[PDB]
Amino acid sequence: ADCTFTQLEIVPQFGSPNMFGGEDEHVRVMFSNEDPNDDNPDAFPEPPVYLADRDSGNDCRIEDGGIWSRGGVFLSQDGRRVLMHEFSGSSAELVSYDSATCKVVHREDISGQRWAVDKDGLRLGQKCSGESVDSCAKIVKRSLAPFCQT
Amino acid sequence: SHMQCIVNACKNSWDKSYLAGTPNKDNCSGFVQSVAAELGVPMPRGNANAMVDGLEQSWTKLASGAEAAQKAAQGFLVIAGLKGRTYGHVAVVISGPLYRQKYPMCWCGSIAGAVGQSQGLKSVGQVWNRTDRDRLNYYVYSLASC
Repeated sequence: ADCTFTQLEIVPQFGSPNMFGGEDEHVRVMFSNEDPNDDNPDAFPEPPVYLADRDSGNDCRIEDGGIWSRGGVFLSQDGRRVLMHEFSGSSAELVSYDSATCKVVHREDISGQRWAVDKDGLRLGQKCSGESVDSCAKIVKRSLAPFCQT
Repeated sequence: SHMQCIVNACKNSWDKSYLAGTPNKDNCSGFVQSVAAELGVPMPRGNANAMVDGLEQSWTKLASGAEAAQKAAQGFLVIAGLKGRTYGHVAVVISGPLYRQKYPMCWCGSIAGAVGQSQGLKSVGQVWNRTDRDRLNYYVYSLASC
């Protein structure tokens, strides 16, 4: 029941100004960049996040949360879940959303931990040289099951 | 004399490790400790939560982010601070335009990653999220540094 998440690249979009997003077969994610003097942000503090469920056709807005890391958006293979890294100050959490409704499925507080998500799952690290989880003395696998709710 | 004592201290402090083995860019409390040490401003010991506890017990609080920026422009060390469940956050407020006409520019390290770090180019409202940024405390030292 352990679904697989894949990184979604978030890039400047054509059309409406200051929009950043990406899509795969199942879902399109869009953010607004409201930093007046930074055209290449690494994060998005202002909601809403726009989700388009390509299959059903529904568009919804995540109206609260953040700050959303630009490099921290992942899609489940079936398109039903969007996993997002969100931070505030020195705290951080991973949040899973239902792509059809924009409702929160699961949160996990990962404050203080280095982290990575890929084909193989979620890793959390302690005693680290730097930001990458591979710089850590100890890396633990963390279940993604509650995020998938497969 | 110039009024860049705060900014100079932030720049000089960025690449230091206040805590042995922990770069200040990755440790908000360490970065603030290094800045204060350079300015010779006494600072509560401990992690970010312990520092906020200490500042809350001793330093004057400013009414707004706008006032924080003005005080920083006047050469005062101003710490924006908010406790976390375990990992709190502290940042040095600097002079500059207010993000969303409210939130002052800042410097800070952050264990959250590069996204939470500011070398003066992010406001407190771009390091803390939309709810937390409206809960910030702005502590100002009793004396100016330049």
